[PDB]
Amino acid sequence: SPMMPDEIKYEDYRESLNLPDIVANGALPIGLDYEGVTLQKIKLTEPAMISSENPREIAHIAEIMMKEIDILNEKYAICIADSSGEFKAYRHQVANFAEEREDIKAIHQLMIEDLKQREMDGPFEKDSLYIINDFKTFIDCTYIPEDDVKKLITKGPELGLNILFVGIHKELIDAYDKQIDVARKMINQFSIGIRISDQQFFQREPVIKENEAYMVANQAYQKIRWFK
Repeated sequence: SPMMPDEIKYEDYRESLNLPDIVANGALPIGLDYEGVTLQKIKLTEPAMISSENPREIAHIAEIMMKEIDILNEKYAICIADSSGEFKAYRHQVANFAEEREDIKAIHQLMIEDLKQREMDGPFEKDSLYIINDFKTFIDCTYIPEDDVKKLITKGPELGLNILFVGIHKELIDAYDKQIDVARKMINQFSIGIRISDQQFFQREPVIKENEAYMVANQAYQKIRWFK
């Protein structure tokens, strides 16, 4: 009957669980579940939404996501639309980093041109990985049509184009912006850093503590803790 260790540091599990090899095989190792104390992963082969109730937790999410930056760049052309700043520490280590309004607007056109070329000419040698930090502001800069969001989510993965959406839960999942509603209904992979009782879209439920989240997929959830 395994139980969660007092501390679960990324720097230790990286070695004992060979986490760089997890990234090399197409997933981000993010933490352990409370039920089985087994490795939890965000698949880089389908979209995901990663939220937290607290803005300081977004900085930690970014730190864990980007741990194996050399393997990520080996496998992916990475483009980050970061309207908030939590990914700035990696701005020189991705193919494209956009933080100004006009540069974020250009990411919309880039994503569509990327998807189009992959459909016409076939997937590129490296997959494309778009990380959108603050989808609400991304929408404010791009006015990306809901049908463009739909086609990127539905067609992208089979063509080698993937998107990860990161943000505050009330600005990312429980917002009612049209494109957010479309994304949350089509995506089947979530890490939610807030009580299910404290959110709208999805025994007294305990408080969500530091680094804790619910992994949500297939109409089911599991409480986890992200690596430290």
